[PDB]
Amino acid sequence: IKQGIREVILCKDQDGKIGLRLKSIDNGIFVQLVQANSPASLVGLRFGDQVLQINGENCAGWSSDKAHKVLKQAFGEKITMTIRDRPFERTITMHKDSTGHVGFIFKNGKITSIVKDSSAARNGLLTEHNICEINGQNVIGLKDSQIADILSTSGTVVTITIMPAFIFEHIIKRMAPSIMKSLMDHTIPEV
Ligand SMILES: CNS(=O)(=O)Cc1cc(C)on1
Repeated sequence: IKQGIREVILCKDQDGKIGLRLKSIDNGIFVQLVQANSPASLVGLRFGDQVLQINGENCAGWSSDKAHKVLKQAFGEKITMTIRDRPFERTITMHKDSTGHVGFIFKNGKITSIVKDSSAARNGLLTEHNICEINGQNVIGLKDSQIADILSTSGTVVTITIMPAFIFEHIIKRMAPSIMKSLMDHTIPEV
């Protein structure tokens, strides 16, 4: 969660795509899906990110639909965006013990308990929070087993980005878990 507003410059691909779906939330506009191998994944857009401006025009109060139209009607050449970094999320750094545990239970990407005298507990991890990212990789809609795999194959230090479930549920409104398994970019960023 980078403290402030940054600017990104996008460029439609050969197919006129940027790779983005956006959701209206509390009169802001927020990133709902980022597509693998897309302009939006290259420039580093993330689920949860707020779009402040599109080409210098303010997004406040737009509907998802208007946001999507604005994007279609734009000269592919160069689309600027003003981004606030994942405003609804926090990042929690934890350390695995010698058993390789951090100390929580989660179900359907949702944390549901903290284990006494874990790092998770020492670190104030919260239940009723959806796991958005692990070690900077988006994990939304992967099966629980594959999240365990990512935690299990991780270094000792584990960084998790979480979002209040009521907010999370508002963003992904009416989506299958396997929709986002398919569509959401789950790669480590290129350098
Ligand atoms: C895969 N379909 S989508 O338009 O790209 C994102 C979305 C929004 C809602 C509601 O359900 N899915």
